[PDB]
Amino acid sequence: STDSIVKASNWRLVEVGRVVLIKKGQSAGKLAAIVEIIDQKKVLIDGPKAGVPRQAINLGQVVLTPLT
Amino acid sequence: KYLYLRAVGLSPKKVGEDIAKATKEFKGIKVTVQLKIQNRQAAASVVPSASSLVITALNVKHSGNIQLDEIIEIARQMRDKSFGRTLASVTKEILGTAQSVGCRVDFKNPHDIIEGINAGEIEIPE
Amino acid sequence: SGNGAQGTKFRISLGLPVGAIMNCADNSGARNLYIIAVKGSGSRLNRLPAASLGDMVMATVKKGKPELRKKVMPAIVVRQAKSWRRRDGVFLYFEDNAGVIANPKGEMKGSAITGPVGKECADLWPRVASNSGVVV
Amino acid sequence: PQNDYIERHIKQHGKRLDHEERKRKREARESHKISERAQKLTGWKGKQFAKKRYAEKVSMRKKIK
Amino acid sequence: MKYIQTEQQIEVPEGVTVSIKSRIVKVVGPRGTLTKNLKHIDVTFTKVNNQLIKVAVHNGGRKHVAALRTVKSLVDNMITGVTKGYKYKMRYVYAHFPINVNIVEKDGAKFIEVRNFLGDKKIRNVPVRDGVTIEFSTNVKDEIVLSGNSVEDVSQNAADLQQICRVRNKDIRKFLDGIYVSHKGFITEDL
Amino acid sequence: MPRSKRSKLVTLAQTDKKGRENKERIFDEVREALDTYRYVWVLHLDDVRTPVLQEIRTSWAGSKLIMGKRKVLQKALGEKREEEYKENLYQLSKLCSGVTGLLFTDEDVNTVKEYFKSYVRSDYSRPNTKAPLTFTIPEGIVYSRGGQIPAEEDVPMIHSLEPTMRNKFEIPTKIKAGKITIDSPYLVCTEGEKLDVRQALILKQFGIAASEFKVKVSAYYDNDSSTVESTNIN
Amino acid sequence: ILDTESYADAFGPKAQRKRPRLAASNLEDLVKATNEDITKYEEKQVLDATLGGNQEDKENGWT
Amino acid sequence: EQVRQHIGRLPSIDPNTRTLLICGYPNVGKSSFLRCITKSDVDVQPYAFTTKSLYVGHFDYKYLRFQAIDTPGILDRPTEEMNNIEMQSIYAIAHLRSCVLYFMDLSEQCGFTIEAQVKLFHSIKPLFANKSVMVVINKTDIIRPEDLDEERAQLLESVKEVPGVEIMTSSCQLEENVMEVRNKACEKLLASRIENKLK
Amino acid sequence: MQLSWKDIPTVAPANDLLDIVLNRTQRKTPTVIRPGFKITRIRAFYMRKV
RNA sequence: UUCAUCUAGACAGCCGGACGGUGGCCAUGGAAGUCGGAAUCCGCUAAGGAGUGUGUAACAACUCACCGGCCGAAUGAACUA
RNA sequence: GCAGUCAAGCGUUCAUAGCGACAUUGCUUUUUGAUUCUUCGAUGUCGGCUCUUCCUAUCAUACCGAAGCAGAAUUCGGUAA
Repeated sequence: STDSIVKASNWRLVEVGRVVLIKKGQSAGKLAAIVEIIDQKKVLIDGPKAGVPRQAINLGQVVLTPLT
Repeated sequence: KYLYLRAVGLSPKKVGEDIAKATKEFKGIKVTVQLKIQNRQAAASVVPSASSLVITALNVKHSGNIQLDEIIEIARQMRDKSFGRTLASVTKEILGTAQSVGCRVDFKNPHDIIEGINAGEIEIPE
Repeated sequence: SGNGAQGTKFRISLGLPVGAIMNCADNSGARNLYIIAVKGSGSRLNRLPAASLGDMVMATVKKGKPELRKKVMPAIVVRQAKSWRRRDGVFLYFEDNAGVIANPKGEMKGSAITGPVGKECADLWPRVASNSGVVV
Repeated sequence: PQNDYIERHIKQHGKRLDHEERKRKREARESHKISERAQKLTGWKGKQFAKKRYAEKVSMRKKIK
Repeated sequence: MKYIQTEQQIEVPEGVTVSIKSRIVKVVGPRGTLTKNLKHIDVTFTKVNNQLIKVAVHNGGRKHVAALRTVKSLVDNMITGVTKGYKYKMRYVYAHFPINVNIVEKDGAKFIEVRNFLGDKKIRNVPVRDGVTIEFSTNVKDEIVLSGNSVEDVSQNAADLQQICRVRNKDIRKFLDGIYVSHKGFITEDL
Repeated sequence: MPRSKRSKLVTLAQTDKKGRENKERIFDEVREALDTYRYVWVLHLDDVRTPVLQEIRTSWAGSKLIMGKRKVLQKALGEKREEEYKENLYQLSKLCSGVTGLLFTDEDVNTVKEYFKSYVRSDYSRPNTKAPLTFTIPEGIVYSRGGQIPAEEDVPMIHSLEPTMRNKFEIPTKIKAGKITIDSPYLVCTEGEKLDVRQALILKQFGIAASEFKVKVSAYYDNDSSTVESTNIN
Repeated sequence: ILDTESYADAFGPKAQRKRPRLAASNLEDLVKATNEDITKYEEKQVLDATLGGNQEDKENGWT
Repeated sequence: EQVRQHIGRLPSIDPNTRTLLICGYPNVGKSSFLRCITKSDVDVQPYAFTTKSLYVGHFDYKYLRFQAIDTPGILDRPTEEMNNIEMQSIYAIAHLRSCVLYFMDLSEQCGFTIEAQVKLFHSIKPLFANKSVMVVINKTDIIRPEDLDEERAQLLESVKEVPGVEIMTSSCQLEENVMEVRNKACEKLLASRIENKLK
Repeated sequence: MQLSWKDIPTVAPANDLLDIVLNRTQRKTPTVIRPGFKITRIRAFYMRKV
């Protein structure tokens, strides 16, 4: 009846297998899977079913989506 | 119980005129002495100490020329209350004390008798 | 107030600016005193330090006994020709303005005072009240 | 009072009950206060603070060496 | 360098229930309840377990990670106050004038009233903070006990007595008088 | 390392850090002693006053007692068979359990075991052990022994010890004319108490050595027989 | 004198001057020297009392 | 700076007012002559120099103000080998026009045999060639002059040979006796001062 | 005063006294002149410092 | 950047040891590592200064430097921008 | 100020080719508060009466901190116009 309750914000995580949404560039509006983490701001994404070439891209260029 | 003092060369007025006997075998050399009180009367005794025995082997200053026959003797008076496997160790404490005092043993500085023993140049009865 | 003064002193109209000759009321041998300074006076720019009844001044004996002149001793004003107010309302004045020689702790050099002494000064200085045959 | 009456007072009555801890805390804070002075003392007081710190550091170094 | 993720662990005991929503922490246990507003620190909590809570900062600088251990320790002090409870004991000492420390209700509130401090005719009023209990030990002469669920309140009110009796314009090597914290402890002692 | 860091406080003392070579020397001395002497006991001396250790070390001369880091001794004897030094020796490095000493010797096993059964000297009632007594500090002027010799036989406690009595010992002490004084009797511990740190620091402060010390000896390695006998005299 | 004994040796926390460096031979010469000093000092006070009453004017506080 | 700090603490000894020094060994155990005959704090515990400077107290006798001075103590050495601490006592004795009170402890406690204290008295006799001197035998509540040895009493009667010197018994634990000692010391002092003044 | 000497002023160390008096000069005297001033003003400035 | 330390256990903490000649010599009211002047060695050691400071009238006690137990993995110093 | 000294550092290639912070030493009227009670070319005309404001580098008043600061007083320092 008396347990600890902590409201955890359920942040999308930059993780291998997180799929992103490239909002600008030649790949606008195409999905892409995060393949490796490069650093805090840049990752390597890959979107082969949507026509996205494997590339290293800033995290400010894509939008994390809830799908993993 | 026992009360120890060094300031020689509880009923204060009585023991002073009773411990003179134990001292003054020492010609004004400062020596540690003890007291063995039974109920209210003490008995005087002179405790074997390195510095006090080194002096009798000779303000003021000490130059000594003590011969090593007596340094081993002074060490031999202290074996029971020292941490020495050999009399070489105990005579090495005595040579350290002598170097502290300022004398010389067998006409040279007491410290070279330390490495004299260490080099085997000096040997100690045991 | 000053040294040896008993309690507070209320305002009375200032009668004696610096440079004012005032009579010597006591019998110390001085015949008149010359105010060179006034104790307790504030520092207003062009305002001369002024003295009133009951106030301690610094005065030189200008005329009188030669054993007392050429010296600057404290004095306590005991009379005044400037009409001042008494709280039981009456404005009063004396016919002359006079003082007595006092050491800085309040004691009278003289052994008596001649002529009247204002009660505002007798009350404030016990050694004045104790040496004054006539008060008010 | 006539002769070393403050040692006599410390012997006979001690020091204030927080003296050890308040002194220790002031000593511990002195390291922060040195930085604060060196970053906030302005002008001539700051110049003197810097110079005396340099002199104290060189004396500490010479003491070591 | 920005640490990718730095964490601290707030261990909750058996009887304590803590509620944290939007960095407002409520801690409830046997001795009552405490609440603290942590909205000035950008810090993230997580219930890893009913007996453990993880507090973490993502992508933090050297000044921002300095606030994790503070937050963890503040929640820990809450937990210890709500289980063990904090008990500050102050001893007032005097040389000639006996300090008279009483508890008086002034205007619906509670006050420590210090009298005769070095013969002062002034009466020194120290308000009692809420949740702090001021008790006078009888077993020891001249000692005050402060207790409460919050270390912050108890320690602040104790220091308020410590400072209300500061000796002014006297040589504090000779004038030893005042109210001093003697011992900071827990109410229980031993669990 | 980036700024705002604790300043290392150094002082100007004589003695220096020993370093790696001292551990190498202990390692090699243990090795040579293993080659020379026959019986190697492991001695537990977790909290031992140095005069006691030196008396034990000089209550025999033809043997050797080696201390040092526990890990370096377990290394010298060897952690396991793959790294040991003599046949079946790793059963000793598994038996080094704290402040450990190695007693290389040729004395007969019966002599050593009876000596370490029967040797005892008093020590301070070190913390975290069952209290061997109960002393209540009397009310009034506290003396050096706290009443364990009578008041006329003892001297008053130094006034300079009162801050420790009041802060580190939590004893409610006063200074009355330069003498530490408690208004009511204060008990420090009871017989059977699992001592805390401050109880055992109080007991040491009054020179209360009611407890006793003896060497806790576990198994010994017989060199030539190449086996270890799990003696255990706690 | 500062070459033999310094200010720090003369007085202070690190003072070493423990005996008077010019102690008299015996007590009685010290006593007669003291009597002469006291007689000289008190005669000096007497003769200077012939110059003053300005000290007594300080009792009456004028200048 | 060190001189100023120290010189500002020194007592206010007036050489000319009625004074009486407390020589010998008055401070034994809990007792001390200066704590008992006047308001003043003087350290006591039996070691050779428990006070390193002159301590002053004051009292009133017959509506007159007296000062009493505790001297740090003297050893029986020659003058060429006495230190500053006991030069203080010797200078205090030699300068201050006082009534010297020389204390001996017939008990064991001071650390001196009786003849040692008497030989010290015979050493500092010439300082007394001008004052009035009194001998005060203390701690008689813990010693027995009835069983005082004949050679001890033969030396004690031998100190009265010195002109102007008279002994007394005393005990600091009875205030009446210390007030008696102080009273007669004061009376001798007023006698000498009055003989001077009416001359 | 002839029987006591409590009232001696605090006598600072040499470098402390140096700081005290030099800083009193730098505070209790004006500290700005320009080389374009009359040489009389420059002189008066520095004579006042001294 | 350079150098150094580190599962032969690093840095920080508690806890323990911190000894024996020895209260070394001289000094003096006292001076025992710690008011001072000069020595500054030996033994036993895992380590422990003829003592880093608080302390005592002297001692006592505490302390560090130095070892060791617990813990477990990186840390310290000087420099440069 | 001049002339030295030392050397943290610098140069570097050679640390003796040289620079060089801090620190320090010699010079300035006699070691016992006596004198040294002691004056020596401003090529300058600015200065007072009234009256206002600003500066802080604070004399006082306010509050603090450090001192042998017992008290009283004082000294040094901080915020402060």
